[PDB]
Amino acid sequence: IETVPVKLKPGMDGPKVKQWPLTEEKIKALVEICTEMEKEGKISKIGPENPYNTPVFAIKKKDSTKWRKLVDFRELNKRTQDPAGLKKKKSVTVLDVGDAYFSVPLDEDFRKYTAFTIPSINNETPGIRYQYNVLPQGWKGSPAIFQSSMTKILEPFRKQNPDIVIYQYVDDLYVGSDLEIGQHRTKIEELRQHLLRWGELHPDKWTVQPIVLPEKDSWTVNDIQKLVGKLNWASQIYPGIKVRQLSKLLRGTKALTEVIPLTEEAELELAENREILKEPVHGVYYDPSKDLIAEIQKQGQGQWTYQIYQEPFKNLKTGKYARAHTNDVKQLTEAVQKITTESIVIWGKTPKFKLPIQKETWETWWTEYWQATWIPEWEFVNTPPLVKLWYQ
Amino acid sequence: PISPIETVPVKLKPGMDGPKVKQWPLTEEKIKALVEICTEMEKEGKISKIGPENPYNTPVFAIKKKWRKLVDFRELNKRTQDFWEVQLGIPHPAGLKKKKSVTVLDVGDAYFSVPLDEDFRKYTAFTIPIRYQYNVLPQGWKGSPAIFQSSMTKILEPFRKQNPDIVIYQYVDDLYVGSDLEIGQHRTKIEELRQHLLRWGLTTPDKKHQKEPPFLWMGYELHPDKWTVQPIVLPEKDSWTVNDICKLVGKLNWASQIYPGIKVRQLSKLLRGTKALTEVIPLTEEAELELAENREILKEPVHGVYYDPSKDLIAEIQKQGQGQWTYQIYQEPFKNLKTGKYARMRGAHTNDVKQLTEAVQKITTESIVIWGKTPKFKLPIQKETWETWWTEYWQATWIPEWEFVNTPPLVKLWYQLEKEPIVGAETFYVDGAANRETKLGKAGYVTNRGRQKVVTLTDTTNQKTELQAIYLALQDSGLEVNIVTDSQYALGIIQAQPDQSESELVNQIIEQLIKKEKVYLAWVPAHKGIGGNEQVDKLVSAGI
DNA sequence: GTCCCTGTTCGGGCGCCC
DNA sequence: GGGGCGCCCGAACAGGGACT
Ligand SMILES: Nc1nc(=O)n([C@@H]2CS[C@H](COP(=O)(O)OP(=O)(O)OP(=O)(O)O)O2)cc1F
Ligand SMILES: [Mg+2]
Repeated sequence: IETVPVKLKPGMDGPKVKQWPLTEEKIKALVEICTEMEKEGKISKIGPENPYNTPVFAIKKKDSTKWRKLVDFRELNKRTQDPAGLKKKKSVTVLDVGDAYFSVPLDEDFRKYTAFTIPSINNETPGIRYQYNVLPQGWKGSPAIFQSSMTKILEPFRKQNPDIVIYQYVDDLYVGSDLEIGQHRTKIEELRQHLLRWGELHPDKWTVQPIVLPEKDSWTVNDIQKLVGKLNWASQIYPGIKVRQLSKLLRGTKALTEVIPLTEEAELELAENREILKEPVHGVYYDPSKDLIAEIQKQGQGQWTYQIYQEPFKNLKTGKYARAHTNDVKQLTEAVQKITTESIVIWGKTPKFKLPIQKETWETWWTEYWQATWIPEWEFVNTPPLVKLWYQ
Repeated sequence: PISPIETVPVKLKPGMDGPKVKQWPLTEEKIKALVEICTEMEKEGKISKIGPENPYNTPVFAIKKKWRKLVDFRELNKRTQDFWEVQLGIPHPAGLKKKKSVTVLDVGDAYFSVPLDEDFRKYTAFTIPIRYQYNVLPQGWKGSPAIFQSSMTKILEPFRKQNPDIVIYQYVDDLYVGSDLEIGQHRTKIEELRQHLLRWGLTTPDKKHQKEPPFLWMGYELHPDKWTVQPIVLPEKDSWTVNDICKLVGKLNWASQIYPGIKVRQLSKLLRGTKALTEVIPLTEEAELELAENREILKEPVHGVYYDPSKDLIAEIQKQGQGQWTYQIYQEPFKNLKTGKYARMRGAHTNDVKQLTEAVQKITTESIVIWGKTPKFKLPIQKETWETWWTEYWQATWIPEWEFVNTPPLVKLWYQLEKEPIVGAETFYVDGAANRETKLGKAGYVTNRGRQKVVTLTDTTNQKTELQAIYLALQDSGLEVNIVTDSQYALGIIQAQPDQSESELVNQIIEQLIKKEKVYLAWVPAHKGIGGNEQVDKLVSAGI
């Protein structure tokens, strides 16, 4: 085999991202995996004269005593030059075809940008640095360069099983069928066998979370005040929402716990608004040259709400994620893995997340709960407590 | 002597060229030491005499340790390529395990034993007032540390492979070597390590070969069952300057790793207005008092222990007021592995539950660096205070495994906003407006019982008037109050339950909230003619 | 757009190690 | 003169809300 040249986008350096502290577990696993990869020629030791760096860690998959190395290539990916039926299937299995990539060499003059560093416990030693000689798992370029080789492999299986949808996303193969679960699994095993000789999701059970208005036999000034603020916000998403009649009940300067009987108008306006919320959002077109943005709100009691959009108030999807000794960060981490999965399946792209958590909290613990082979972009926000009421 | 290791290839930054800089005048005490050093180096191949075919030059000088030769490559360092530093942190004694046998070796003339890339030697040209260049790593170049540290690691890698159960802590040219052998057999391994280094050109002078406890290492003294910091001494000036307090801040911080209780808030608050290092500063009573407290805890004798991987790590946190926190980490009670402080103020407004959650995060990260695992925590906060906070709070927040410790001052939430509006509590509709032009404002309220107040403010901001109005409603209400606001800004601050703030005004608001039996704060959208948010809007906007 | 207020980064100084 | 980590501080952004 001979390599494919690869460039960065013009006016861009390679990544220079500092390695973060790893646990003893993860370091032991990384050192194991790396020495073997260095035997098999997939990575080489390098020096400090290579100025590039990219974080590494490792995840303990399932219960299995098998670790998976995971390189955070988000930066490098940002800097690397540049299947509708799948969401319908009864079952989707996700396969990890990452190691296939190690069979293709990698443009020599590019290898230096794939540098990473293994830390030691208590800084017994300086870091050990490696760079890749082959297509690295997690890199944007790896499925690209390997596509033609991936197609050649799959093409016969696709022929023999035309009802089956196979989608690839970096290290991942999504395999969808309408088979009952036993024959599905048997087919997956069949596709695995086919893959060997070269070298559980349920999409149409994905519900959306509608905005919904409370029902009450008596309304206080407070109740109505909450209602009108909520409607007034929602009207930014559903311009047919109307608040005029209801608001007119709050003329005067009244006690919060004073009871207000609703007029005929106000009941009608409330009835309309109830219906308008049913009617699906209009005029939202997925734009693949724009970021997918995800917001998550903590609702409490293991309840999480999310929306995916690209323009403010123009939601592509809105959802809920539900689950004593609950672990918020775990839950959040699991929520963003779930949302990312949906987002890949529906649009083949990974959303930028707005996380309702302090940076240090998140960065302290999220690798403890991560099970995906990809990592989405994210940023940290201070949720104005208004919006957590809006998706109540 | 000179390592036969491969040189590390190194470049200038694109489109740049070597330094051309005049050697500044130098005392003869130094010139004598220079040529003494240079005649030997030149004899040994480490520096070569150059001619006039070398355009470049860089100033050199010396300081006493014997003498250390230095080169002010600040200009070369600017033109050189970037390096990824391989030194990720500083080994700490509390992460060492008990070893049967221990050695500490220093490597002799370390840098000068590692060859410098040939194609790069020319740029290192320097002139004694005689012209030379470097054939080995120079002290002052920014590439020398990483190239040394990396070369050292290549050199130790075979020995480490062959001897996986000998532990070598490698800090620049410093080696701590620990084994579970008897001293006889340990010493045989040491010798094997020294001949290994000598094969690669690195000598280990017996002069710096420590064979008996207490070992001197990284600023500590290592005894077989305990460790201590090397003596710390604080200045005793009467007049203090910026640069003096910094020396005191820094030294206290360093002490805080093993001396429990250290605090540096007030001392630090001093260094705020300053624009230059020379300024002297009045040691405020708050600060002068702190000094003595610290100064007192230093007099007592103190030591950490080593790490037993087969027991648990325990971190125990204590609160010290003014956003100051101290901790101790141990496996067995009153036998500290180490200690620390946390004192960072994050946010304009915060409470003690957040700060405690930040101390936990810090300690967790630090523990992962040193021991590679998370400790179990012991915290001055009720399991039920925590759950209240975790419930109501809108952010994901979490604390790893922990038990309560009733060692006051206990961490507590100082007030709680009601979830439902209060019956028999007067309803205040507050609001503020400000003029961006004149900076003039108004804050006021209107209440369901007919009360109405408007206060005019000067030199204010919109957000401020909005907080002023809330404060005003708190001031003129009974022990139970409903307040309706249209400010996300104000609602956002108060709903997160701060007990401390950078803002005097928010502090005053906080004090009111604690006085009250019941507060219910509610939000409405502005300019939507909600009554009587609508009625108080007219009032505070008039003339504004 | 502008001001305001809040957050983050990143470069000062000092400590400590080599 | 160099590299590392730590601590504190203030400068320069980057956001989102409220306003003419
Ligand atoms: N202030 C320092 N600047 C440095 O560049 N170094 C570097 C990093 S470690 C290396 C030590 O060099 P040397 O071995 O000649 O130092 P040394 O005289 O302390 O040790 P030795 O007497 O040669 O065994 O110098 C050390 C310093 F303390
Ligand atoms: Mg030495």
